[PDB]
Amino acid sequence: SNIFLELQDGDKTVYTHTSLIEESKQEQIQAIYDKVPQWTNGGRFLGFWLSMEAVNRVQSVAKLPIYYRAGIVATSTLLGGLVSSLVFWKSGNENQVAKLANGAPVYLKKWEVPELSKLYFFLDDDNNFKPSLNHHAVTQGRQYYKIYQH
Amino acid sequence: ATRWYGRQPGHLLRADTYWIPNLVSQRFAKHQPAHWDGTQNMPIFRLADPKHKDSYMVQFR
Amino acid sequence: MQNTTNIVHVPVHMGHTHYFDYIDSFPKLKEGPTLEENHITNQKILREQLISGQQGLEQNLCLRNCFKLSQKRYIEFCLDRKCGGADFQRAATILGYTK
Amino acid sequence: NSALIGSENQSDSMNELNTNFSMTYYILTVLPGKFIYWIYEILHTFFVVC
Amino acid sequence: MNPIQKAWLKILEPVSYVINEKMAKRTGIIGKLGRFFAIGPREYGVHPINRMFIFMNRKYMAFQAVALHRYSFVKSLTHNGFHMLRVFRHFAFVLPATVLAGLGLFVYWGDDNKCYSPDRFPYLKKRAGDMALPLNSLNQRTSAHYIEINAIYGAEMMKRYHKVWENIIEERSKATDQEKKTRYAHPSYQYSPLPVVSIPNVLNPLNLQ
Amino acid sequence: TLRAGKNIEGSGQVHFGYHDQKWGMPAIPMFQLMYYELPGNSIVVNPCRNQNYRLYFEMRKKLGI
Amino acid sequence: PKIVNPQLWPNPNKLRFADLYKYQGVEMKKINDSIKNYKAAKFYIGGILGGCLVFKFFIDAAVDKYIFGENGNGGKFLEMQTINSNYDYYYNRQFQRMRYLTEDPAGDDPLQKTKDEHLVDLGFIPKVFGANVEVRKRAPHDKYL
Ligand SMILES: CCCCCCCCCCCCCCCCCC(=O)OC[C@H](COP(=O)([O-])OCC(O)COP(=O)([O-])OC[C@@H](COC(=O)CCCCCCCCCCCCCCCCC)OC(=O)CCCCCCCCCCCCCCCCC)OC(=O)CCCCCCCCCCCCCCCCC
Ligand SMILES: CCCCCCCCCCCCCCCCCC(=O)OC[C@H](COP(=O)([O-])OCC(O)COP(=O)([O-])OC[C@@H](COC(=O)CCCCCCCCCCCCCCCCC)OC(=O)CCCCCCCCCCCCCCCCC)OC(=O)CCCCCCCCCCCCCCCCC
Ligand SMILES: CCCCCCCCCCCCCCCCCC(=O)OC[C@H](COP(=O)([O-])OCC(O)COP(=O)([O-])OC[C@@H](COC(=O)CCCCCCCCCCCCCCCCC)OC(=O)CCCCCCCCCCCCCCCCC)OC(=O)CCCCCCCCCCCCCCCCC
Ligand SMILES: CCCCCCCCCCCCCCCCCC(=O)OC[C@H](COP(=O)([O-])OCC[N+](C)(C)C)OC(=O)CCCCCCCCCCCCCCCCC
Ligand SMILES: COC1=C(OC)C(=O)C(C/C=C(\C)CC/C=C(\C)CC/C=C(\C)CC/C=C(\C)CC/C=C(\C)CC/C=C(\C)CC/C=C(/C)CCC=C(C)C)=C(C)C1=O
Repeated sequence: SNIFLELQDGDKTVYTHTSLIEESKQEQIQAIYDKVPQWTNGGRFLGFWLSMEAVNRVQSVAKLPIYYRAGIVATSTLLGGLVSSLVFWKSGNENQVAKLANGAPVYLKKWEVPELSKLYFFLDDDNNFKPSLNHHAVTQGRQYYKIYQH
Repeated sequence: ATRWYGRQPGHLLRADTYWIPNLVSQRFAKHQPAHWDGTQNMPIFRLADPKHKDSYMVQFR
Repeated sequence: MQNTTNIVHVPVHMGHTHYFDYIDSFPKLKEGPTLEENHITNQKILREQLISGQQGLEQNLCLRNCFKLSQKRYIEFCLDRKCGGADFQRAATILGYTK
Repeated sequence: NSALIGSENQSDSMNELNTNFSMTYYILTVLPGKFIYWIYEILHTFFVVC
Repeated sequence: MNPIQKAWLKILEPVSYVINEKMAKRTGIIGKLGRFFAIGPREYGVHPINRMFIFMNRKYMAFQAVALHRYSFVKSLTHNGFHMLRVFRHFAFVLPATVLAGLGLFVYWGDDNKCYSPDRFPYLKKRAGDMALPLNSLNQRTSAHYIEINAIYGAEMMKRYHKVWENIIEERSKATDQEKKTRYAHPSYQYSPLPVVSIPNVLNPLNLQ
Repeated sequence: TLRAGKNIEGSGQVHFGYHDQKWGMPAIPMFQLMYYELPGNSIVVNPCRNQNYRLYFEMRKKLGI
Repeated sequence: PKIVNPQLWPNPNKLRFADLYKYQGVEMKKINDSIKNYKAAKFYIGGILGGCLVFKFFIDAAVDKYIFGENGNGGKFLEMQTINSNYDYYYNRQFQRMRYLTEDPAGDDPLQKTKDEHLVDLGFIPKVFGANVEVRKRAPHDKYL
């Protein structure tokens, strides 16, 4: 699960990463991002079906150049997918991921967001060889912005 | 000390088209991610030792 | 004495195969968790350490770097000069070097 | 080494007592039989592979 | 004859005059020397290497035309052009692909041209003077970070030791013989003055700063 | 082996005494299918070396690069 | 260019012996035909080099994407995969511990070590210790193998 999130902390627009969230919730987020293309592809079919049913059965658009008839179906195809993506996110999903990110650290700038799977760590002999971020080349700390609340 | 340091086995690639069993078997193998465990000695390949179970076909002379 | 002579301290099992000589198995070898399991296990440790283990860190690193010196008289000097007048035994307990 | 001319491999059974429990008249009884089987292995091979 | 030989002749025009007009027609060893090094067009001047390339180029190129000039596998699928039953149509593009790969024959020749060689074992044997090494030599290594970071660290700290070293020598010059022999001395030492002698206080024997 | 501190009497690998010998691979298909010579180019540096670049990405962000 | 002739022998008449004077020309005639091909290929080769120059700017951006990644934390350059099973991995680890515990017999030459007969004459009488028979050799953590 390698996904960068953009959350709204009131007026602020903050950023985080799914790797900074417990694995129990990374699955719920990944499952949401996995249903988007099925809502996108599903909407492209309707926009393609409804458009093809109109440019042919309606004897007002059928009496037009094929290029105009093909542009309507093409425009209605991708447009039907964008509408489905909005209804998917705006309905209850865009607010659900924010709830799933409750407790995760956030940052003001996307460039400050680390990927936990990309950080350097070592096995601390003084702590039963547990993995530690506080390696012998560390100086100051991490100092994120705040914990997300929703 | 020199003999001891020399027995610490080196890393030898698993990829092999010279042994016909691997030339066939490796076409069906799935390369899975080897997640770093914090070490510099992860034996994610075979080892350059004659007694290794995946390197015994190699002639160390 | 034979040139290809080695003394091994742990058990090994050799393959009884023609034209080949190698170690096919180790007695009582237990397979630990997979690389993907230890990865997830470590991500949980690094995550909590990233969120809850970064305050008051600059002081502990100075103590750790002071204790890596050769002589004790330099450690005491490092603590008094860099760590704001810390005590030798009081810092060793924070780092976990005291019994 | 019994088939070598002026062998220097003195450690390979040259200075050891080497008897056997096979039929005697080795070159008349045993050694031909090894060549007889050889001719069978190769004739059986040619007939098969061809 | 080729342009490069003609360039030699223009440059060797005066040399040709000395050897051919004067020396070559004299008698004695001077003549034998001139007639031997006579300048002109080359006897047996052909270049076999250039001729070898021309032959192998023409021979290998005729092979390219045969291997590349094949009936299409795609057109044989509809059963409407020239091919109804072609049970080995799936072999049509094997030789063309094999010939196209031959363009990388020399670009990828040997081990070093197929990978990053410094990460392979042979590279080490070459840097050790084509000397055999144990197979685990790529692992038994000291950190490159330490070697380069410590080289800077040591020099950066020597600059700060030079300054401290100056203040110590300065402060010690204003010290009495009693102090510079009792301070930092062993407790069991009983100080006994020495006869005063003239010993200059020179920081750097060489006239350096 | 000589430079490493082991003087060598004689030469070659045809050990006259109590040692195992390793003759060259018989140039026949039977042994050419079971054995193959060690390719030195297959002995590599462990890719874990590349995980040290993680330090570089972190220092660059710490310095504001 | 004119070639100096020592005039040691008279050259054959070109009219009576013409074949003797032909090889030189046909050789240059061959080279001229090759030059016609070099010039005719100016646009084909140039179009390739022009494509290499354009492809160079896309490769630069792909290298940074491969090394740094999306947000400057590391890309696929940090990825490493394997075909070893879980048993193959823990076999190799135990193979490392075994070679760490694989020693050779007899150690080094005792004659290259300090003598006890010499320490006596130097002023130190060594104390004879017994063998430690209770220690068991073990391998360190995997990070040190
Ligand atoms: C960078 C940009 C990149 C953009 C990329 C994306 C955009 C690309 C756009 C691509 C589309 C461009 C073309 C569209 C413009 C066409 C305009 C037009 O004039 O056409 C009418 C025109 C009519 O000609 P006319 O004689 O002049 O008309 C005079 C009268 O109108 C004639 O009078 P009439 O009464 O006889 O009417 C005849 C008319 C009748 O027209 C109709 O009545 C419309 C009926 C269409 C029904 C389609 C839905 C079928 C399913 C219904 C199921 C319902 C029952 C069961 C329900 C169970 C539910 C589980 O004929 C038809 O048009 C029917 C053709 C049926 C096509 C069926 C194709 C099915 C594909 C299914 C998969 C769709 C996947 C979408 C992908 C989305 C996700 C990626 O005919 C054509 O031009 C044919 C064009 C070629 C057909 C295009 C369709 C696709 C063909 C290739 C197959 C690809 C399918 C996808 C497969 C992918 C899966 C792996
Ligand atoms: C008034 C009466 C006065 C006379 C009365 C008395 C007459 C004399 C009575 C005899 C008394 C007993 C003799 C004792 C002294 C023996 C001294 C001696 O040197 O023996 C060494 C000799 C070797 O033994 P050894 O060195 O002590 O080693 C001990 C173990 O063998 C070691 O164990 P192993 O298992 O490790 O050994 C392997 C085993 C291997 O296993 C075998 O035994 C191989 C058997 C395969 C062949 C068997 C068939 C032979 C007969 C085929 C002919 C059939 C014809 C009719 C067919 C009709 C079909 C219904 O043995 C051998 O390898 C032996 C190889 C050396 C012999 C092969 C080369 C011989 C050259 C033959 C050329 C003949 C050309 C004519 C030349 C005549 C003048 C020299 O001993 C014998 O072989 C005994 C031979 C007994 C004769 C058997 C019947 C022969 C019939 C031939 C018929 C054709 C001629 C017709 C003549 C008609 C005349 C009327
Ligand atoms: C901004 C850009 C602007 C873009 C727009 C501009 C548009 C300009 C258009 C310019 C024209 C482009 C040229 C192509 C279209 C030309 C129009 C036409 O009609 O062509 C007729 C043209 C006329 O034929 P011809 O002139 O007589 O001779 C043509 C050739 O010289 C020789 O012809 P051939 O037919 O003899 O060659 C056949 C060869 C052609 O070469 C290939 O295409 C290579 C094909 C290799 C892949 C085959 C895939 C097979 C099915 C896989 C299904 C899964 C797919 C999943 C893919 C995932 C990918 C990770 O394919 C084969 O080798 C056939 C056998 C392959 C082995 C079959 C093994 C099947 C069994 C495997 C089973 C294992 C799996 C079992 C699991 C089962 C579980 C259910 O034939 C062609 O198609 C020419 C294509 C040759 C390549 C030209 C490429 C030029 C460079 C363009 C850039 C590269 C783009 C291509 C990328 C393709 C993907 C890698
Ligand atoms: C995302 C994956 C799924 C994608 C969708 C399904 C893909 C199906 C498999 C695609 C394979 C592509 C790679 C192989 C290329 C084919 C190789 C071959 O042999 O083909 C030669 C064939 C030749 O057929 P032929 O009949 O002309 O000649 C062959 C004659 N024999 C068999 C005797 C040799 O040509 C084709 O490519 C046909 C393949 C058609 C598959 C397309 C399916 C969709 C059908 C059109 C849309 C209809 C929608 C409804 C319309 C309603 C009215 C408007
Ligand atoms: C494209 O289609 C194909 C063919 O055509 C049909 C083929 O023939 C072939 C077959 C290939 C061949 C027949 C070629 C065979 C060639 C092979 C194997 C390699 C040949 C190698 C040599 C002849 C040795 C060359 C050695 C040198 C050049 C080094 C000595 C020269 C030096 C150091 C001069 C310095 C050179 C440069 C700076 C390069 C610049 C270039 C120049 C031309 C400058 C020249 C300068 C002067 C002063 C002459 C293929 C594979 C093919 O795909």
